[PDB]
Amino acid sequence: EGPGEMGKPVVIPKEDQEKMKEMFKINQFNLMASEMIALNRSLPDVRLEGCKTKVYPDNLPTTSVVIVFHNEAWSTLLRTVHSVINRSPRHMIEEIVLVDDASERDFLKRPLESYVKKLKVPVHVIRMEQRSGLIRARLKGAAVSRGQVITFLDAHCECTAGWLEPLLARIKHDRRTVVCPIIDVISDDTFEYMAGSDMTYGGFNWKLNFRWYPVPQREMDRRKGDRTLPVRTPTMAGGLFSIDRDYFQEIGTYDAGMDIWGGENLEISFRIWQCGGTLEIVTCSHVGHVFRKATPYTFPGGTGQIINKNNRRLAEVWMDEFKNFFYIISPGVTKVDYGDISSRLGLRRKLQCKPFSWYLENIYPDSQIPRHYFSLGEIRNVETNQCLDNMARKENEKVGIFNCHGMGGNQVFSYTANKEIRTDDLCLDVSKLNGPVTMLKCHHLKGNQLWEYDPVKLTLQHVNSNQCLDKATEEDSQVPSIRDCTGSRSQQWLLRNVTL
Amino acid sequence: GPGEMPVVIPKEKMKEMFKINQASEMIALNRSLPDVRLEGCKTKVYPDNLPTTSVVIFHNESTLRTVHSVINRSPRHMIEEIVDASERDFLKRPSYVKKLKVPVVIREQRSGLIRARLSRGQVTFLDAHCETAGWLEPLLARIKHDRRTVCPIIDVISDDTFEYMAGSDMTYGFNWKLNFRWYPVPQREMDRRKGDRTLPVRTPTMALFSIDRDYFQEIGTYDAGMDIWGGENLEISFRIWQCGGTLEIVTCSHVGHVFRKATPYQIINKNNRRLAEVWMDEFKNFFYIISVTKVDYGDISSRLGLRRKLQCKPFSWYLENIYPDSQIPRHYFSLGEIRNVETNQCLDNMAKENEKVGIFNCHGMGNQVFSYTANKEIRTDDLCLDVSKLNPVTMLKCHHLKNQLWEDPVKLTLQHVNSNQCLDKAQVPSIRDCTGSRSQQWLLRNVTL
Amino acid sequence: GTTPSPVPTTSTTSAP
Amino acid sequence: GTTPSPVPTSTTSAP
Amino acid sequence: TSTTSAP
Ligand SMILES: *[C@@H]1O[C@H](CO)[C@@H](O[C@@H]2O[C@H](CO)[C@@H](O[C@@H]3O[C@H](CO[C@H]4O[C@H](CO)[C@@H](O)[C@H](O)[C@@H]4O)[C@@H](O)[C@H](O[C@H]4O[C@H](CO)[C@@H](O)[C@H](O)[C@@H]4O)[C@@H]3O)[C@H](O)[C@H]2NC(C)=O)[C@H](O)[C@H]1NC(C)=O
Ligand SMILES: *[C@@H]1O[C@H](CO)[C@@H](O[C@@H]2O[C@H](CO)[C@@H](O)[C@H](O)[C@H]2NC(C)=O)[C@H](O)[C@H]1NC(C)=O
Ligand SMILES: O=c1ccn([C@@H]2O[C@H](COP(=O)(O)OP(=O)(O)O)[C@@H](O)[C@H]2O)c(=O)[nH]1
Ligand SMILES: O=c1ccn([C@@H]2O[C@H](COP(=O)(O)OP(=O)(O)O)[C@@H](O)[C@H]2O)c(=O)[nH]1
Ligand SMILES: *[C@@H]1O[C@H](CO)[C@@H](O)[C@H](O)[C@H]1NC(C)=O
Ligand SMILES: *[C@H]1O[C@H](CO)[C@H](O)[C@H](O)[C@H]1NC(C)=O
Ligand SMILES: *[C@H]1O[C@H](CO)[C@H](O)[C@H](O)[C@H]1NC(C)=O
Ligand SMILES: *[C@H]1O[C@H](CO)[C@H](O)[C@H](O)[C@H]1NC(C)=O
Ligand SMILES: [Mn+2]
Ligand SMILES: [Mn+2]
Repeated sequence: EGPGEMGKPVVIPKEDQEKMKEMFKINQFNLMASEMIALNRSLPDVRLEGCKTKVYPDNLPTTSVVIVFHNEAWSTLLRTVHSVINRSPRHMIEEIVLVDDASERDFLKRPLESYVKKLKVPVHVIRMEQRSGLIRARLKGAAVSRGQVITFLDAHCECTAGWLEPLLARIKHDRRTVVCPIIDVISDDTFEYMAGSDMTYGGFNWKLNFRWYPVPQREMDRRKGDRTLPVRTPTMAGGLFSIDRDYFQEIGTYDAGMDIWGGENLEISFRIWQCGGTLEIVTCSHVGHVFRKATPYTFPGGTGQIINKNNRRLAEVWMDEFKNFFYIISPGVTKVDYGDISSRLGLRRKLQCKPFSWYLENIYPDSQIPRHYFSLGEIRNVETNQCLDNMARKENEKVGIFNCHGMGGNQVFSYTANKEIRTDDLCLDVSKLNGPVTMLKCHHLKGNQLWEYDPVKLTLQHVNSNQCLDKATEEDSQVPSIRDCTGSRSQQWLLRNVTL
Repeated sequence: GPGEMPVVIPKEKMKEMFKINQASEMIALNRSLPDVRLEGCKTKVYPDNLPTTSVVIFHNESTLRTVHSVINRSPRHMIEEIVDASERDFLKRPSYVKKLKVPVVIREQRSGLIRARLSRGQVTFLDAHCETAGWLEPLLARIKHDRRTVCPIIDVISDDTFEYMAGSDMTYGFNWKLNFRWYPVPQREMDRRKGDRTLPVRTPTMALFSIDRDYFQEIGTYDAGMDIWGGENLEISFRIWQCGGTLEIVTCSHVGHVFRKATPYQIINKNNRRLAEVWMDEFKNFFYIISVTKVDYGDISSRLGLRRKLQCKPFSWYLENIYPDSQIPRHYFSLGEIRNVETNQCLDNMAKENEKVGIFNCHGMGNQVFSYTANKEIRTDDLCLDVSKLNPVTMLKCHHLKNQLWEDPVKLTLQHVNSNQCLDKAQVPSIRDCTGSRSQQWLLRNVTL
Repeated sequence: GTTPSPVPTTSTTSAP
Repeated sequence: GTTPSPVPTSTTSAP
Repeated sequence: TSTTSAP
């Protein structure tokens, strides 16, 4: 009956709705509800039947949990620390390190210390006096920690039954394995607990956004169908993961030359894979996280700050030629000073890390960036001199045809080796004779996403419909058509490579 | 004929005239000089339509004489034109260049050589105090033969009497401390040329030279993040060799330069650190060991990135193929101090030719650094320990041809083979018939990063 | 931006 | 400092 | 999305 016990949603009665919304602005989640929920509330056991029978070796390495926070709410922070204390075998926890990144909250100062000193696990509170990024706060917290494994968690998380033993067992099996739990969803509206799927892992798109993506078939075949064995994830979300401390040091920790705007998750994923380690989602380990739609904090220095510094650093250090897929869709990013990456290039040199192509081929063959392609650039009609343009539209919407601006971005397409017409993680799709040319999630299963570009006839033939791409019609003038092939110059297209 | 073709002491003030620029009172700007190219270069006729050169020249210099050195000795059809803050009476508007038949002024902010060097001719850098027949055609012909070819023979112009003395075509290197130094051209370079001295020498390092402008740009010019304290010569030599180009001392080209002993105008090892970290690979340590690993050398990201773009080879390829006679050994069995087991003291060179090596308390702090090389030498910088008589241990320029040969990791004895005597305790070690004592035992341990 | 939630998506088709 | 001058130690070729 | 500007 207690609010939220067992992951139950907390619905606020309408009498209070208004006040709730105001309280909602502080953390960009329902604070009114979180404060009704017990700091030790019960949650469901969400592990796959088959993880519950697993017996893990003894002498597993103790872990230090590093939780960094900036203006976290009292209830969420304390629920996180209680969730790790109460749901972790006591002998497997060295300590909890709470890193206060220059928080401006009364309860996060002396009250936090008074409360935490009364816990049965040693919980330390380290203070960044200057607003520092998550990178810097985590480096501080790890430098202070003593446990052989370092577990990073956000300050609005809730561990579940049996979350820790799988991670520590995987690390003891191989110290060069970096492990992430399955990140369950804790509703920012009701704080309802919802389990995440073991069939979803981490990748990225041409924009260098971290993205959730379906676990592909090869990964089920490798495990011969056993979902309880860890998944090799191309990328990590970044909020939650564990790593042996000495190996964390050996791979170069985080890029200390990065600013506060994020990106380290992709950088460290690329670094771990290319430099000889393994990154895994441990499917028997679950930990919930309050995903939010926007951040509740600003970053120091106002707005309009130069962003994509860290994306440039990671791309220039690790991504090789493929960095272009980012640069070409981001007009102007090539003039942002990304500082000094010398130590990072030298680290790549020391460890003889493999090329990004090896990563795309072996770790992420289902990548959104194509490892091989026939063209990257604009798709121009011979007759009307216009270019296809995704118009920033989302899945299931029509691709447009407009005047070529030559600035790249939303008029960039790639005729890939899989013979897709792709723009980031969308592919041109036709599912009806004369139908509209829509943009759907690329599925790597050809079919209606299969096109033939004749390099001499310059025709773009949709294979399953057997119709050619053609200029817009009078009734739908801002959209290309697909029509029985005619040999016209309106059905010819230039798919050239744009360079620097 | 003042100085035409030596200046005698003007005895019964010269001391004053010389140190200002670190004499030359009657020397003509149109002075005669000997033709110093080897007979056999004069028979060579070099192709036509040779690319025109822009000659880049000045700091508180009479020398002007350098401009005439190019003008009077340049085929007019091979010069396109002649191109720092000088705060002196004559170093202003004083008009003369507008009266020369060749087109010849930039200057503001005191800037280094890199910044000053950073034209219309398709190809030449020259100092402001240089001065020979047929000097340009060889350079331009080798350039035309390969635009990725980067030096004249630099003759010595006396800083005391200004007498002209030709330099040998058989000298073309660098030592620990990353100093450029002159060293004899080795046998491999003559065997490649089958004895023909008139073909250019492939020089491991540079100090004046000519280069095609487009290839100059293709390699990234000079390191713009460097300060004014020099070093760019080794950097650009390493870059040219490792990154697929060719650097040469062209023996049919002679040009004089007044080498000096000191300049009229702290640790300034920034540029050295940049160069070593970008091009020298593992080998950077040989510099670090004798000099401090905390000099802030700025940002080298662009330089590593250029090394990535131009697909340059490693410094090991350079040491093995371009400079196998390097002072830095490509392989060595020991690098560190040479400590005696009995007295616990260390060899110390105390900083030159023909001198005795000393031994003092080991401080572990430079002058006590030695290397037992793969060539079985005991070398310190550009010197090797040498003994020339049964029973003194002197320091002689390393010659890379075995009495500098020494030999035992289990007995720890250093046996000079040609003498058949071991090094032993004494302010100088001794050489004595080997006895097996702990006074004849030595620890040759590796100093660690 | 903020880490995306692993939201359920529309079903993909396996054949045309 | 100033570039070293190209002037010659007498070097010996064999002992 | 990237910089539009134009029609
Ligand atoms: C738009 O821009 C893109 C990107 O630059 C261009 O695509 C590249 O085109 C080149 C030239 O064809 C490609 O290089 C070729 O790759 C072929 C296939 O690679 C095999 O080998 C690699 C080894 O790592 C495998 O990973 C891969 O899976 C393949 O197995 C080779 O067949 C080519 O070699 C051919 O020539 C050599 C001699 O030169 C022969 O010895 C070979 O036997 C063979 O005949 C060549 O190496 C490059 O891979 C492409 N990049 C991609 C696909 O990402 C587009 O061409 C360009 N579009 C236009 C219109 O210009
Ligand atoms: C979380 O912790 C609180 C505090 O210990 C637990 O509260 C207990 O609830 C039971 C059931 O009413 C009482 O009998 C105990 O006396 C309570 N303890 C205290 C100290 O008040 C709560 O049950 C815990 N939640 C769980 C286990 O789900
Ligand atoms: O300047 C900052 C911004 C964020 N954080 C912390 O870093 C974690 C990740 O931030 P956030 O939860 O806002 O991002 P999201 O998980 O939504 O992607 C959180 O524990 C934040 O409190 C920090 O320490 N310093
Ligand atoms: O601040 C400076 C220092 C040096 N130089 C130039 O650097 C060249 C080389 O200096 P120097 O002749 O003393 O070296 P050397 O040939 O004697 O070894 C000279 O032409 C100077 O004009 C310059 O232009 N600005
Ligand atoms: C000293 O270090 C060099 C460089 O690796 C090595 O080749 C040599 O064997 C070492 N000498 C020892 C260990 O005596
Ligand atoms: C399946 O149908 C959808 C439309 O509903 C898409 O066209 C998709 O591309 C199809 N899948 C294949 C493999 O053709
Ligand atoms: C050649 O002579 C000098 C001494 O005069 C050197 O000691 C050198 O070691 C001698 N031996 C050689 C070159 O093999
Ligand atoms: C800007 O966004 C619009 C969508 O409204 C168009 O896609 C346009 O092509 C974009 N211009 C770019 C990316 O340069
Ligand atoms: Mn978070
Ligand atoms: Mn000079």
